[PDB]
Amino acid sequence: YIFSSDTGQGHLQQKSVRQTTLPVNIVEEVHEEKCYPPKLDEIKEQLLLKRLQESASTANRSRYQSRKVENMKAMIIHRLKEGCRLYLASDTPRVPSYRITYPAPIYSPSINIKLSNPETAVAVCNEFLARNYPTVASYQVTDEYDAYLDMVDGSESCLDRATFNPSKLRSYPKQHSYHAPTIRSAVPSPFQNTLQNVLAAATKRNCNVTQMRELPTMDSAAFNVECFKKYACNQEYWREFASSPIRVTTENLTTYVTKLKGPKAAALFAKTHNLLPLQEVPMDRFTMDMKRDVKVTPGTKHTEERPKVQVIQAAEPLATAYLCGIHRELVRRLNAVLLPNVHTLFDMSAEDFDAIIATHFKPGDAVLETDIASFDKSQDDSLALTAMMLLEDLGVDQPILDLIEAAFGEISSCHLPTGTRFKFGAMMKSGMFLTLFVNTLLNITIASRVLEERLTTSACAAFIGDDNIIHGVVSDALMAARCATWMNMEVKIIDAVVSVKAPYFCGGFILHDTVTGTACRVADPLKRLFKLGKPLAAGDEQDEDRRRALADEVTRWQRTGLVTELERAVYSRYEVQGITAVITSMATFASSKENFKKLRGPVVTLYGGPK
Amino acid sequence: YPSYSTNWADEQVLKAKNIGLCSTDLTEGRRGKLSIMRGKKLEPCDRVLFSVGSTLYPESRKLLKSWHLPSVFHLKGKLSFTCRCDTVVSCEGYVVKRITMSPGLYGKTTGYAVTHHADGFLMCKTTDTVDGERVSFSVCTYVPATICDQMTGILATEVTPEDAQKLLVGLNQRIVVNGRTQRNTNTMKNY
Amino acid sequence: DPVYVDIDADSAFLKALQRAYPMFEVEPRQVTPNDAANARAFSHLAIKLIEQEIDPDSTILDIGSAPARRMMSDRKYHCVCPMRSAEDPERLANYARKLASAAGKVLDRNISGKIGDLQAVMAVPDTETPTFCLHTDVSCRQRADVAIYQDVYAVHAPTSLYHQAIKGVRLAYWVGFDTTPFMYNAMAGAYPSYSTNWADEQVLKAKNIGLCSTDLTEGRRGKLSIMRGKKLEPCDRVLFSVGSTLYPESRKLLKSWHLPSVFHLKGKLSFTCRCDTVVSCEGYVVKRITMSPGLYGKTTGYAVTHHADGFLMCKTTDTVDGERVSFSVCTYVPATICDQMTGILATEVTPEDAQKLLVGLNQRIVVNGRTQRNTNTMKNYMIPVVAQAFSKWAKECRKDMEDEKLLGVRERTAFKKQKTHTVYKRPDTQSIQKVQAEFDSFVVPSLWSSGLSIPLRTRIKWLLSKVP
Amino acid sequence: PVYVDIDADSAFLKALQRAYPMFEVEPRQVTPNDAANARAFSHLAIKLIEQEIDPDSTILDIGSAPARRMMSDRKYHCVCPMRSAEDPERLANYARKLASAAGKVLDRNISGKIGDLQAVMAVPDTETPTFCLHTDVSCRQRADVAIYQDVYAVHAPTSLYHQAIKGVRLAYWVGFDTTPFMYNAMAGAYPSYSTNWADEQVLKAKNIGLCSTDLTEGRRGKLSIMRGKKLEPCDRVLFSVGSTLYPESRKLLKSWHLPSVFHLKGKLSFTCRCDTVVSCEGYVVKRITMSPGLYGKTTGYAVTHHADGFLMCKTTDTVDGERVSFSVCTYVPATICDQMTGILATEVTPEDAQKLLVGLNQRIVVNGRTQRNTNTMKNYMIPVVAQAFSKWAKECRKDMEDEKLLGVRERTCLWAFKKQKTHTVYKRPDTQSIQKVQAEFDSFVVPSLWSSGLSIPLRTRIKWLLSKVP
Ligand SMILES: Nc1nc2c(ncn2[C@@H]2O[C@H](COP(=O)(O)OP(=O)(O)OP(=O)(O)O)[C@@H](O)[C@H]2O)c(=O)[nH]1
Ligand SMILES: Nc1nc2c(ncn2[C@@H]2O[C@H](COP(=O)(O)OP(=O)(O)OP(=O)(O)O)[C@@H](O)[C@H]2O)c(=O)[nH]1
Ligand SMILES: Nc1ncnc2c1ncn2[C@@H]1O[C@H](COP(=O)(O)OP(=O)(O)OP(=O)(O)O)[C@@H](O)[C@H]1O
Ligand SMILES: Nc1ncnc2c1ncn2[C@@H]1O[C@H](COP(=O)(O)OP(=O)(O)OP(=O)(O)O)[C@@H](O)[C@H]1O
Ligand SMILES: [Zn+2]
Ligand SMILES: [Zn+2]
Repeated sequence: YIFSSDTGQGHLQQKSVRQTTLPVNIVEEVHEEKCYPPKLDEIKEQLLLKRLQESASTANRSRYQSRKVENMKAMIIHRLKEGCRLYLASDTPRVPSYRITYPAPIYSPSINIKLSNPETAVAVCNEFLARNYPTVASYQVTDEYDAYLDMVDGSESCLDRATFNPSKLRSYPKQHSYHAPTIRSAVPSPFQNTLQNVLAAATKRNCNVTQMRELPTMDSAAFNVECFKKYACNQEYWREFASSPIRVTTENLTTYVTKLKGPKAAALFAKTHNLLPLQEVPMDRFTMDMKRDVKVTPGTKHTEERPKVQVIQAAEPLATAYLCGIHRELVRRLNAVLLPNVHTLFDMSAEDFDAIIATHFKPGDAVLETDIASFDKSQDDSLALTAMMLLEDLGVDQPILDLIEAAFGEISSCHLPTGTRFKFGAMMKSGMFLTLFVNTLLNITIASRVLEERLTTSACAAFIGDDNIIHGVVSDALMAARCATWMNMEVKIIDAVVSVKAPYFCGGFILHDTVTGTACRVADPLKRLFKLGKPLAAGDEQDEDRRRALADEVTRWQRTGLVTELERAVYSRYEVQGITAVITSMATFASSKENFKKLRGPVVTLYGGPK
Repeated sequence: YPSYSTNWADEQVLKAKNIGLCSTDLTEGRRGKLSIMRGKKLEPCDRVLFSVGSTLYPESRKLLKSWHLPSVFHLKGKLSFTCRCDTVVSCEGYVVKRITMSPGLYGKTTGYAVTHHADGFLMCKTTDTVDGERVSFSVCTYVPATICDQMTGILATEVTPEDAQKLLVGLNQRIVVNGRTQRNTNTMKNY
Repeated sequence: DPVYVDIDADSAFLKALQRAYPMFEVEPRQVTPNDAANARAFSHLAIKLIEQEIDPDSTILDIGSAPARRMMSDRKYHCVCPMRSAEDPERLANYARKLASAAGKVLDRNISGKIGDLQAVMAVPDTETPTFCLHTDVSCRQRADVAIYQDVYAVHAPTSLYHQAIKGVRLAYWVGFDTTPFMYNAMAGAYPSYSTNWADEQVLKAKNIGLCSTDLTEGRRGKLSIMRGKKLEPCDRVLFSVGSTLYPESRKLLKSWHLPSVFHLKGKLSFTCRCDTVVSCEGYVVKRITMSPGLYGKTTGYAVTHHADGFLMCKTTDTVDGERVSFSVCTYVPATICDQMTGILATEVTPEDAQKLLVGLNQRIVVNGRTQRNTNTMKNYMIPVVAQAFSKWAKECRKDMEDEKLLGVRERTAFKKQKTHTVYKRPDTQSIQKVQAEFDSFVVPSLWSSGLSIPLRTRIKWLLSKVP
Repeated sequence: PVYVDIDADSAFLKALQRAYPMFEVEPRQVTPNDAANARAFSHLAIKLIEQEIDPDSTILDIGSAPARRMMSDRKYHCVCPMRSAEDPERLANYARKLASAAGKVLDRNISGKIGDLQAVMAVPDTETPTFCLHTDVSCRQRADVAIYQDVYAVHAPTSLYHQAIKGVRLAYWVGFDTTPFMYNAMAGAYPSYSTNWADEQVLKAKNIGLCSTDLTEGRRGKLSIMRGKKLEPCDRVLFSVGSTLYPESRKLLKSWHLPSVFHLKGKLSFTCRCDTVVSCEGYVVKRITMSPGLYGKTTGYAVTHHADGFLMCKTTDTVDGERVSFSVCTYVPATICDQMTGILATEVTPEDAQKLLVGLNQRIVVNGRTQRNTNTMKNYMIPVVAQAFSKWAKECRKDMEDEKLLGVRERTCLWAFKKQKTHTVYKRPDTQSIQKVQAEFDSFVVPSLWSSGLSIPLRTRIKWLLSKVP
C-alpha cells in the first residue's frame, strides 16, 4: 500500500525517473515506453511439452509456463479486441509534455546493533508493553473463543433497504487452527464468513437526500471548479487538451494485458468464452466480498470494544478490463496542468520522493496536515458533479463518459452465499478502477477552495489519497469560518513543527537529518511492534517475505543522526518512552531463519475433531 | 521564401514533381527512349522564373547578381567617385540598402561582401524526377531561429531522416522558454 | 542623472552593463534596429566616465575622430582628421551640414567660432587651428594636456605616444577590443556577446566557423599542385566582422597595444610610463596611461591579464576547400557554466555526452520561474567546439596522476615532450606574458602631403555659403 | 560608522565584521575595482591604529603616499625617496590636491604644508616637519610612533634599530602573511583576496593560478646539453594582486617573521617584543614595542595560530612540455574542514573526494534569497584540495598497521634508521605551528646611497603647479 506493504510489494514502482547528475534542477521531456506485441505459437508448445517429459531439472518447467502464459495473453487480445468494435479508434498525434528532475539524495552511515539470545528479545518487548500499556498486557488468560462468545449473544444491526432470509441466520463456529503468539499484544483473528457478520458490517446509515441535478447543485459545482483552476493550475494546456479526445485504442489494450502476471491472466482467460459486448455489461451491479484483515492502531481500544468488519464491493470483471487502458493518459494530463510546487504521488518511487523534499523542511517550520476521511460525501450530490466537470475538461470522449457516469448513481449489491440484497444511493468509495484518481481530485479541490491563495504561495505541497501536507501554513479563524458553512467536522487538521512535533504522512514520520542536513521519511515502529503479536494461521508458508521486509526496515532505522530524533518523534505522538531497546530487539529477530521461529508456538485446534 | 509565399525555379526544371513550382502528369513507364541530341550536362542557366503568390515574373541571373555590391568600390571614368554600401533593415528576405557617393578617390578597396544571418540558411542536394527521368540538383530555404536552437540536442549523434521528421512535427507545436511551456507561434510551412 | 542606451528593454546585456558601471543608472530606450547595439552602448558609457573624471579646464586631442559627434560638448576638443579612408568624405560633409543647420538656434556651444574656423582651413589647407586640423598625429603641432584614442588599431603605439609626450601630454586613454587572443597566436576566434567574428585569409573557405563560405559541387579525386606548402602558420592579414561591417587589420599593429606595466622611452628626451586597466566587460577594456619626464626605477617586461570569465583555446579539424586540415580557435565562456561543470569533469567523458549536458544547463534550467539563466546564456553555435575542449582537457588531466615523479629531480634518457591540445583558463586566474619594455627607435615617417580635392572643397564651402 | 567600497551582497562582509567588533560597517560601492577586498582591510586597519595613540605625539611614515594623509587631524612626517617608477605621479598628484584646496578647507595647516613643500623644492637636502626626501636610514627626525604599511623591500632588524636610536618606542606593520614562505613552497594563492604568486622558474606551467603555455604536437626529444637535474626554489618571486604585478625577494620577506623576544646589540642596547593582534584570512597586523637596556633571555621560536585550514601538498604538472613535480600551498575555510571528518576515516579515491566537495560547496552550508546558492570557496582549487585529502588518509592508515615499542627506537656494528615518505602537510583549525629562527642581531650596515633623488625637469613642473597657489 502506497510506499510498502507488510510483504514489501507496495503501490509505488521502483524505477527512478526524477533523478539528475547535476547540482541544479533541469527540465526534461516525457517520453513513451514501447511494448512488445505478443505472438501466438503452438508448434513450440507441443515439442517443448514432449521435451519436458524426457528431462526437466529446474529450468525446463519454467519454459513451459512462459510459453503457456504467452499463448494465453495472445488469445485474450484477439477475443477482447472483437468485443469493442463500436468504440475502437486509431492513434492521433500526441501532445508533448515536460517534467522537472532533481539531484540524488545523500544518506548517513548505518551501524548494526543486535543482541544474541532470541528469548531475551521477547522478554524486553513484553516488559515494554507491560510498563507502558498495563491493560493490554493482561487481557489474554485463555484461548481464542471469540467465535463462541459472538454466537452466544444475539445479532444487533442498523440496516436500510435490505432483504434477507431469517432461516439462514446461524453462526455455529467451524474448525480453527492457529499458532499461539509470544508477544502479549492482543491482535484479533480475521472474522468468519457468516450472515451475522455481514449484517454487522452494513450498519451504516447515510440516508441523505438533496437536489440531484437541479440549479442549486450546478452552481456549487461551477464555483468549485473555478477555484481549482485559479489557485492550483496554470493556463497553458487547457485549449490543446480539449481538441484531442481520449478513446479506446488497440495499443491501450495490448499494453495493459501484457502487464498482468500469470495467475491473473489465467483467471481473466476463464471468463472469455461467453464474452458480452461493451454496451451490454452493466455498470451499476456489484458483488460483496468479505475476505480482509482487521486494522489496529496503537493504544487500548480493541480490548474494550469489538472492531468493525471490512467489506469490498467488486464490480464486473469485464468492466474493469475494457476501459482500464486510459488510466495512464489521465495521470499524464493531470501532472501537466499542475503548478511546479504542487505534487502528486502517482508515477513515483521512494527515492524520488526523498529527492524532492530534500532541501525544503528545516527545524522550526510549521506544517499543516489534514485528512478528509471523516466526511459524508453521500450527503451532497455536488461532489460527483465536480469530478465529472474536471474529467470533461481533461478531454474524455463523450460516449465513454456515459458509461462512467452510470456507476456513480443508484447501485445494488448482492451476497451470493446467502442471497442477501443491498441498495445504496450516491457512493464514492467502491471497487471500480477510478477510486484513487477521483479521491485525489476532490482532496485538491477542497484544499484549494478553503485556503484560497495561500496554496499558491508555498514551498511544497503533496496530495495522495485522503492525506495531504502543506508547508508554512497555520490554523486561523478564516478557514474555520469558510468551512463552517454547513457544519464543523468536515475535515480534521493538525499543526506540526519540525524537530518538535514531527509531521505524520502515510503511516510514517518526516525527520530532518543532523549529520547531512536533509529531510527523509521513515516508517512507524510501534505499528510494526503490535503486528508481530498477530496469530499465524496453520498451513501458511509466508514466513520469508516478512523477514526481508523487516530487515530492510531495520537498516533504515539505525542510520546515524536519526536515533535521537526518532525517540522524540515517538514520544511526542504516543507519549511512550524506551523504543531504542525495541528496535534492538527487532534487529536480532531479523538475522536468521531460526531466530524468526521464536515468535510462534505450538499449534492449537478448536471446534474440530470428533474425539 | 516561405514567409511571403514566394517560389522561384530554373527554367530547365519546370517539369519536376516535388518542388514549389512544377507540374507533371501520370505515366506508366517506357523502357528506353529516343534521343536525337545528347545531354550529360545539368547546370543552371540565365533564365529564372519568379512567382509572388499568384503573379509571374521572369528574371535574369546576371542582372540579379549585379546588385550584391561590396562595402567599398570606385567608379572611375571621365569623372571619379568613391562610394559605400550599407544595410539598414532586414526581415526574413526583404532588405533595404543605402548607397552614398562622393567625388574623388580615397582609401583602398578589398572586394569582399558580408551578409549577416539572423535566421538559419540551408542548402542541400536532393533527388527528384524531371519528365520521367531521375536527376539531382540543389535547393535552398530559410529556417526560423527558434527551431534551430531547439534542434541542437540530438544533432550530436546519427539520426535517420524518418526520426528527424517526427521530431520536427512535434517541435512545431510546443517549445520551452524560461523554464515554462507555450505554443511555437512561429511555425514553419509544412510542405 | 540617468543615461539612456539604444538597446531593447528585455535584453540580457543590461545586467552585465549595469554591473560594469555602478556609478550610473542605465535606462533602456530603443529607436533603431541596429545589428551592433551592444558595441555602441559600451562606447557611449565609456566617454561619459572619462569626461567627468578629467579637469574641465584642459585641452583634449582626438586622433582619427569624427567631429560630428563632438559638437554638443562643453569641453575643448582639437580634432585631428586626415583623409586616408573612404568614410572621411561622408563624415566631413555631415559635419558641415549640421553646423549650418544649427546656426543661430543653440548659441551656447560656440557654434560661430567653429563655423569660422572651418572656413579658414578650407582657404589655406595648411594652418593649425584650435578646433580643426588636417595633419596626422605625428605632423600636428598643437600643444594640449590629454589625448584620447577610440577604436584605433592603425597606429604603432610606442611611436605615437612618444610624439604626444614631447608636446606636453601627461595622460592618455584607449578604448577597444581585448588583445589577449592575438598573443596566443590563434587562427580564428569570436566575441559572442557582441556578435563579432574574425578569421585569417587562409581559412576563409572553411565550413564550420563563424566567418566562412564554401561550395557544394565537388566529390572528385586528385588535385595537382605545383608548390608543396605543408605549412599552416598565421600571417599578417586578419579580417574583422562586427555585425554586418567588415574591417581589415594587421597582426603586428594589434600586438603593439599589449603594453607592459612599466616601460621607458628614450631619445632626445626621456620619459617613464605606466599602463593600467580600469573597466573590462567581456572583451572591451579601458586603459589609462601616464607619462612623466626623466628616468626612474627598473623594468621587468611582463604583461598580466585577469580573467573574470572562462577563456578557452582548443584545436579543431575542418575541411578548407575540400582538404582536411587542423588549426586552433578560441572563445569565451560564462562563469556560471564553468562552475557547474566542476563535478562532471572529474572523470573521462565522451564528447557527445558533454554536449547533451551543456544543452540542458544552458536552455533547460529553472529554479523558481523568476531569474533562471534567461533560458539563453551562451549562444548555441559555439557549443560543439566547447564540448570537444572539455572532453580533451579531462582526458589529459588523468594521465598526469598516472605518471607520478620524484621531487626536485628531472629525468633525461634527452627528454620527451608531451602533447597538448587544450588551454583552459578558469575564472579568477591570471596569465602572464613576456614583452618588450625598452624603446629607443626614433623613426621619422615625415612625408607630408595634403589629401583634399578641389571638388570636395567647393562642396564644403557651398554648404556654408548660406547662413541658415 | 565606516563606509567600505564593497558590494552590498558580498560574502566578505560577514568575515570583515567579525575581525572588527568595535566598529559598525556599511557598504557603499562607487568603483568596480578588481582588488576591492584588499583595500577594505587596509582602510579599517588605519582607523584602529589611530584610535589607541596619544594625539600629542608625531608619527613617521616609511614609503608612504602623502596624498592620502592630507585630510587628517594627526601629525605625520612623510619619508619618501624616489626609487620607484610610480613615485613622480604621486608627487604631482600631491601638489595638485594642495593647490586645488587652499582656502576651502580649514582642517589644519594647509598653507603650512604648501610652504613646507616649496622649501624642500628650493634646497633638496633639508629637514621639514611635514616632508622629506631621505630614506629610512638617512632621515633625522624625532618621533614616537612609526608605521609600516605594505612594505616588503627593507631589512627588518636593520630598519628597526635605526628608528630606535631616534626615540621611537612603538611600531606597526600591515601586510600579507609570511608562513607560506617559511615552509619553502614553490607556489601558492590567497583565494579570498584574488591573489596568486609563483616562482620565476615555473611561469610556463599549465594548471596553476599564474602561468601561460601553448599547444604542441609531442615532439619526443629536443636537447640534452646542460644537465639541470635539479629544481629548487630561487630568490625571485612574483606577485599578482587582482591585476597588478609586484616583483619581490624571498630574503626580505622571511626577515619579517620575527620571534616573540629578541635583542638588538650595538652601540646602544635594546630589548623588544612582537605580537599579532588582528588576523583575517591572510592579512595580519603586528605591534612591536622597544625599550632601552638588556633584560631576560631569548629562546628563538616563532608561533602562529591557525583559525582556518592550511594545506601543503605535492602535485605533478607539465612545465614547457616536460613533466615535473613541486609543492603548492593554499587556504581552506573552517566549515568545509569540519564537515569532512567522517569521510576521512577510510581510504577514499580522488574521484570520490571531488564529488562530495562539490556537493558541500553549493547545496549544503550556503543558500540565500534571490541571490541563491553562492559558493563558499573558489572552484579552481577544488581539484588540488581533493587530491591532498586522499593522500592524507592513506598515510594515517600505515601508521596504525606498523606499531613500535614504547620509549625505544629501532636501528639497523653499523646502525642506521629508515626514513618514511611524506607528501602532504595539513594543519587543522585551532592548531599552532612553530618554527626556529634567529633572535640575536649585532651586525648593521650604514651605506650612503643618496646622491640627488630628484631631477630638474620634474622640479620645474612642481614649482609651476604650486606657483598658482593664491
Ligand atoms: N576592428 C575595428 N572595429 C571598429 C573600427 N571602427 C569602429 N569599430 C567598431 O564598430 C563598432 C560598430 O560601430 P559602426 O557600425 O562602425 O558605426 P559607428 O562607429 O557609430 O560610425 P562609423 O565609423 O561611421 O560606422 C564600433 O563600436 C567600433 O567599436 C575599426 O576601425 N576597426
Ligand atoms: N606584494 C605587494 N602588494 C602591495 C604593494 N603595495 C600595495 N600592495 C597591495 O595592492 C593592493 C591594491 O593597491 P593598488 O591599487 O594596486 O596600488 P596603488 O595604485 O598604489 O593604490 P592603493 O590602493 O592606495 O594602494 C593593496 O591593498 C596592497 O595590499 C607592494 O609593494 N607589494
Ligand atoms: N597616422 C594617423 N593619424 C591620425 N589618424 C589616422 C592615421 N592613420 C589613419 N588614421 C585614421 O584612422 C581611421 C581608419 O582609417 P585607416 O587609415 O586605418 O584605413 P581603413 O582600411 O579604412 O581602416 P582599418 O585599416 O582600421 O580597417 C581613418 O579615419 C584615418 O584618418
Ligand atoms: N630604503 C627605503 N626607505 C624608504 N622607502 C623605500 C626604501 N626603498 C624603497 N622604498 C620605497 O618602496 C617603494 C616601492 O618599492 P621599490 O623601491 O622596491 O620599487 P619596486 O620595483 O616597485 O619593488 P616592489 O614591487 O617590491 O615594491 C618606493 O616608494 C620607495 O620609496
Ligand atoms: Zn592638429
Ligand atoms: Zn625626513
